[PDB]
Amino acid sequence: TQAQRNANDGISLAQTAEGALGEISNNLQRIRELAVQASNGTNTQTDRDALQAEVTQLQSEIQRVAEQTSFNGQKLLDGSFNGVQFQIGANAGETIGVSKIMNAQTASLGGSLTRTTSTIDATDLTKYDTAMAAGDLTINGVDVGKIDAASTAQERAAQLTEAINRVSSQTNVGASYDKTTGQVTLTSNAAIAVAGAANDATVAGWANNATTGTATTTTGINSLTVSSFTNAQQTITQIDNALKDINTARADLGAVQNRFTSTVA
Repeated sequence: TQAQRNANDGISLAQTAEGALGEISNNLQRIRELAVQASNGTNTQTDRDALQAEVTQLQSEIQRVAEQTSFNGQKLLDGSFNGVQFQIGANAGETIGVSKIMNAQTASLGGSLTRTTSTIDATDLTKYDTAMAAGDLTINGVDVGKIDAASTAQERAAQLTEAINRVSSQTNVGASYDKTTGQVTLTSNAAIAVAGAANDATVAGWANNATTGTATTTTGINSLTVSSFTNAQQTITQIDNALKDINTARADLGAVQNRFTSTVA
């Protein structure tokens, strides 16, 4: 009958959303495994960079499923799906519906996070070639050790990222160097305490300051990285929140599917 055909479509739409959410969830699990790997402190910066490469392709796959998943031309997983009703009964207004579906876009997954971040431009490292010795920069009281004496600002930015990230898992401060913006960002769950013998942001990126960083709030997994131990630990936490959301979106889609199947029958 027509009611039956209406409700079957409600079924296929639910099944379509639920499948695509399962896809997203499996890619989230893959990112999470990569973040666990990135939280192996023996990793080099270059190791974490290659992990991040994989992380961004997985993020790219989640984002396209989130933005493309559709049923008969309605996007299901981009936040635009506010629910739909289907005429089932003998009179008008006798409907069953599918409820609204979560925004599964990477800018949304996992909800919100506030952390401390401090960002510098590599441009500002105008003494990239004043060598740093052991004790010149400390992060939360932890010596990041000696650094040669660099040849481009960029190189000092990369050396700093590396130095800092070697002690990341002890200081709870991790660095992330974006070669697109030319920026190195420190992130932490608290103020970053910068000290040492150099006291020159022009050599060491950051000058002495017990309260380095600004509290910053993000939503989703798309600004998160596995560039350091600290970054990766944020990534795991954020992804556990996303997985919890998807788990309940899919239970809910399971339920409505059941309800429609029982209605048709």
